Amino acid sequence: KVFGRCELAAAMKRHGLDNYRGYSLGNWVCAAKFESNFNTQATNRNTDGSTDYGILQINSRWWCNDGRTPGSRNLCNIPCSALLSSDITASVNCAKKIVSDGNGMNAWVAWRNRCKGTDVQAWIRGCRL
Amino acid sequence: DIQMTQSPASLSASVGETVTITCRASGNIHNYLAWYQQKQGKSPQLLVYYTTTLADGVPSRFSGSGSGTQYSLKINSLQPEDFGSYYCQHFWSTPRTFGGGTKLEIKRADAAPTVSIFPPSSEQLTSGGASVVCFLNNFYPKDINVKWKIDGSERQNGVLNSWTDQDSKDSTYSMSSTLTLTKDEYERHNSYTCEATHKTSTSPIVKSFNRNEC
Amino acid sequence: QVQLKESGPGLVAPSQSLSITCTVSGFSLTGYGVNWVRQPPGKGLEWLGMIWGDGNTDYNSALKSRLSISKDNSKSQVFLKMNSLHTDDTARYYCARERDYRLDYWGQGTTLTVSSASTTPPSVFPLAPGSAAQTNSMVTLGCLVKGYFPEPVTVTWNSGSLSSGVHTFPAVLQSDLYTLSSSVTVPSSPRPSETVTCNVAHPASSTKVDKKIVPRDC
Repeated sequence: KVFGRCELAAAMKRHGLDNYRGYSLGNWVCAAKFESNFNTQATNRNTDGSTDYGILQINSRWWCNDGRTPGSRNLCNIPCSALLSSDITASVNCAKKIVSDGNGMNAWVAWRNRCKGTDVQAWIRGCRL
Repeated sequence: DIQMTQSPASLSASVGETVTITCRASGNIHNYLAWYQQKQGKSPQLLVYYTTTLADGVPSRFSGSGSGTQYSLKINSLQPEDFGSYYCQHFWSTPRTFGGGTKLEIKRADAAPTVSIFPPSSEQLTSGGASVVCFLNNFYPKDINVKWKIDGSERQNGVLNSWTDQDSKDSTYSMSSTLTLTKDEYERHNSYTCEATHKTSTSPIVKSFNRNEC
Repeated sequence: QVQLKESGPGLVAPSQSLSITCTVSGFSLTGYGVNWVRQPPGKGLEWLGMIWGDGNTDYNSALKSRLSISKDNSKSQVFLKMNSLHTDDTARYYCARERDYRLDYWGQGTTLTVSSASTTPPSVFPLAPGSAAQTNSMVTLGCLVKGYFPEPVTVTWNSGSLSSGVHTFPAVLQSDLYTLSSSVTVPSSPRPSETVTCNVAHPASSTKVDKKIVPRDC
C-alpha cells in the first residue's frame, strides 16, 4: 500500500508509537517517508546480502528471517514477509523492539540523516489525529 | 501566536501538602507542553515533557495532565526541595511561549515585623544628602504597606523599597525602605515616621524619630 | 556528557549591538536544535529564538527585527546577536539544547546589563541607632551602600565572623546607580561593648571600605 502522511500518522498513533520511548510521532512518519516513501511493499536488497522490508525497512539479518539471510538472528521472531503487509501491526511491534535497544531511532539511517534535528512535528501538523 | 496563562502566580503550601499548577493555552497545543522547575538562581531544569512524561531522574510525586488547552502539574506530598518557581512552555510550532511562573513558597505562622528607623549618618549630611532608612525585618505573610511621613504629612516621592526572598531558616520576609532627601530639605523638617500596616496589625506599627532628639 | 556554556560581554551601552556565544560539548550541532531564552531580573522566562539542526532559525514575533541567530557546526558554536539595545534587555541570557520538543540541557546563563553608567565606587554610611532604649535583648545596626556601578558589591559583617542576624537586601537602581543595605542583629551585650564593622568590596573599582558602627551623639 502507499500511505498518505496523515493517514499513516493516525495509524502509527493507533498502534502506540506517539512518544514511544520518548520519540514524538512525527519522528516515525518522517522515517517511514525517507525509508520506504510510505510504501508498505517496499523491499531493498542490501550489499551484505540482507534485505530491508516494509514501510520501516526492517532488516532480515537481525530482525526477521526470510530464509535467504546468512546469520539471521531473527530477534523480532517474525517472518520478514509479515512485514510486507498493509496492516502495520507487525512492522510497528518489531520497531518497538528495535528502538528499545541501545541506539534508539539511530537504527534507521534515513531518520538520522534526514529527520533528526529537523522540525519532524511538521509531518503531523495538519492531520486529524 | 499562542500565549500561556499560568495560574496561580504564587502559592503558599506546607511540606507534605499536594499542590496543583495550571497553564491555559490560547490555542490547542496538542500536548506539546513541557514544565521546568527553577530553584533560587539556577538554570531551569526539565520536569515533565509532552504533557505527562517525567524527565530522567524526576520523582514520582510529580504528575502532568491535560489535553488541548488546559494542562496541569500536580505535586503530591511536597518536600522541602520543591519550593521555587515552575514554568510551562508550549511546543506547537514556533514561536514558543512560556507561562508567567508560579512561585511555590513555604507556608508558616503569622508574624509581625521588627521595624527600625535610622537617622541619616553624619558622614552623609557632610556630603549634603540625607537618607532616612527603615528596616522591617522578619515578618510573615509577605504583604505589608510601608508609608513615610514628614511632619504629619505622608510622602511618596523619594521612597525606595527592597524585599528579600523568603528566608531559608524560619521563612520570613524582610524589607528595607529608604526616603532620600537633600541635607537642606531634611533640616527644614522635624519628625520622620515609618509607618507599617500588615495583617497582625489592628492599627499600624509606627516608628518615629525627631531631628532634635538624639 | 552534555554541556552548554555561554559567554557574553557583561555590560554594554544602549543602542549598540550584542553578540553572545554558546559553545556546546557532548552532542553534534547537526542533530539537535539550540534555543535562546532570557530572564529579566525578577521576571519570568522569555523565548527569543532557535536554530534547528538543519540551520533554519525561528524568532520571537516581537524581537524578530533585532535578533539574528547563526552557528558554526565545526566549532560547536551558536551565536546570538541583538541590535538596538535598550536598558530593557538587561537580563540573564541562556542557551538550551532542544531534543524533541523539550529543552533538556540548559547552560548556566550569562548576565547582561545595558547601561550608560560608568564605574562608580560606593559610599558606605554606617547606620547607628538613634539613642533609644537599647537595654532590650537585641539591637539592629546597618550599613547603607550607596551610589555604585556595576553590580555586585559584597557585604560581610566583621570580616564575616558575624553571620547570623544578617540581612543583605538586594540592590535597587535609582539614577543609573545602585543602592543596597544590610541590617544585623546583635544583643545589647555585644554593642557598643564589642565592635561591629561592615566591610564592603566593590571589585570593579577595586574598593574595600569598612565602617565601624559607632553610637549616636549628644
